[PDB]
Amino acid sequence: EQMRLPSADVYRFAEPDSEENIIFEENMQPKAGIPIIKAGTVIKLIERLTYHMYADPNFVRTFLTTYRSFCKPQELLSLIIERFEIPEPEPTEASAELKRFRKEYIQPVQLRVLNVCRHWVEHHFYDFERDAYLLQRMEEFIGTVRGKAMKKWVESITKIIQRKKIAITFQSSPPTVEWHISRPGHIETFDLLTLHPIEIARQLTLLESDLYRAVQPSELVGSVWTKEDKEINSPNLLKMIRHTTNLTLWFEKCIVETENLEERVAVVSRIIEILQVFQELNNFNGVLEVVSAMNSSPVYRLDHTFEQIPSRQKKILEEAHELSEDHYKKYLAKLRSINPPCVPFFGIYLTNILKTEEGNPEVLKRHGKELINFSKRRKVAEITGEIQQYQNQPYCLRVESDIKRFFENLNPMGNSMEKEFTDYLFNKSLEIEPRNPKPLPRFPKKYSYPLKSPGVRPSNPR
Amino acid sequence: MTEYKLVVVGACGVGKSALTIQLIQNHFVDEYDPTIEDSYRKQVVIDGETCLLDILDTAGQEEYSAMRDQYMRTGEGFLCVFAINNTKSFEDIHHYREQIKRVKDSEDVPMVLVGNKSDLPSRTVESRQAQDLARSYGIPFIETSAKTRQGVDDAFYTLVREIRKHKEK
Ligand SMILES: O=C(CO)N1CCc2ccccc2C1
Repeated sequence: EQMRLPSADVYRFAEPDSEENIIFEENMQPKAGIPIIKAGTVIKLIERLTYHMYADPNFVRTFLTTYRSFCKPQELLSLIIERFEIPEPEPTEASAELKRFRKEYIQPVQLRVLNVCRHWVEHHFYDFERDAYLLQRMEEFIGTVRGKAMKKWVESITKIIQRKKIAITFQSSPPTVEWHISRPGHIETFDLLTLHPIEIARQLTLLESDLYRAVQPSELVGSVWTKEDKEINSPNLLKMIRHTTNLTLWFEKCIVETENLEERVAVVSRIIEILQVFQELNNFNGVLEVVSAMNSSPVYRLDHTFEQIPSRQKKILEEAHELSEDHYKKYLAKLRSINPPCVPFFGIYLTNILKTEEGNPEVLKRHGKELINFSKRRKVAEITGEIQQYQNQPYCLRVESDIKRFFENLNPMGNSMEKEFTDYLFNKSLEIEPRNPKPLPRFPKKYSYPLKSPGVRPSNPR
Repeated sequence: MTEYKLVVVGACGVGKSALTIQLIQNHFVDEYDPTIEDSYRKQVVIDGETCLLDILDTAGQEEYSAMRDQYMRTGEGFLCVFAINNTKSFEDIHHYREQIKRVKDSEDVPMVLVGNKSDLPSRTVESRQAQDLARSYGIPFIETSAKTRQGVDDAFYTLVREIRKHKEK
């Protein structure tokens, strides 16, 4: 026997599946045996989001992350309420069909709708923060819900809603903070060469880790960081990128403003040491901010400086540069192979989300009917999911609040605009190592402290 | 088989993506996964010479402004793309060209100007303005429509031609 739901004229989610309203990919959902939805009408997507035969957490997460391109939040809420409010089938002059229908259609579907509400309110509360009437409707819907089967879920949702309306310590000992020439508390002395290179890399890894972790899927889905409201919609991604840009520029600046050749060799050498430690910490954002600086046009051309760089550090830099080659082939493989904690380079994720959204249609047409292309969204949710997997695990390192401050308040550009500043860096590069055939000038030393590095190995045991 | 490393550059909100996506993807499939190697590599015959295009499009990474040199340094030829409905993207072209010349350390880098039409708003950059700019740089200008695929092959094949005319010299 089948089941006998009401007519589509009374309840729109009764309509049978056809090629005109829902289509599937030829393969089956990993771990779980569920079919993979390729496309469907919004009604069918909502039917399957709250399906009676089984639960589908994968579809729920993916849907709630990506739905806003095809369905407004208010529309989603209206649809899941409509889904919830299931009437009974009509004549049977009187209960064989009904007790079954209540227990195997109504009760499961209603539980699935509550589960959707719960995940929505827990993981995507921003829809509600941004539209208070959406929260009003959700609260009066949840207050409407009646059954004893439902009570425990309704209570739980109401608890999450209250928690959401409201305004680190380690596994075991982190390593000892490292000091070189600048002593603790003497922030006025802090610079590239005066701080310990290990601690530079560690404290930058902490900043960049927190920056990486604050970025939410709401800043990425719909490619919103590239649109006119990017500062409104992607503030954390933007702070993260700006920090990375700042440090690349700071490295360039430290290099080309060190006019004395010997001193400049020590500066470049020290930056490569910092790269070495980034690499040990799996801070790939850090790695790439160094590689970008070395590849910058003001730095890359300084052949007299790189000539004096010891071969060991030449090789470290080369290996790091090769991560970026061939569309990040080696970066991609290295990232896959390492274990958290890490700090990914975000730029790849950005490009892939954009291209995914741009290179696939919003809808597919079958027999003249428009179906939402869900597989497109799945692809985007895979990428946002990969980003989140590297956000869970923090670093086991002690913050030093003064060094943290110094790198947070770093401003190599000053009051200058980009063009003005990068032309200045390049003219500086030309001054300190002119083009052939012009001979190399000499320049006086600027650093009154010793240039020798303490190296990149910890000073004390455990 | 000769391989040409091409680099696409331009402002955000512009259709750079669409340009490269439309080149790579089959003429009649609207499917694209940018993670795999076939996403950005394509074999083509241009003037009866089979060759392999490797296209770098970092669309989405425009805020990483200090990485432009890194990315540009990888290329032999460049598509400098602007959108015909965004005057600012057109005005930024001179900066991109200048930065490419600086990175490649050459006054004569293989380069094409590409003006892309997608969807509304309407045109703010007449083709004549772009023909004039292209002429002042001594480079070709190609206008494309992402959605209809008009101009896409021509843009890329013209850049490859520019690279060949640069290398025979
Ligand atoms: O040796 C030199 C300059 O002659 N360099 C220039 C900077 C750079 C960037 C990436 C990889 C390697 C190198 C080494």
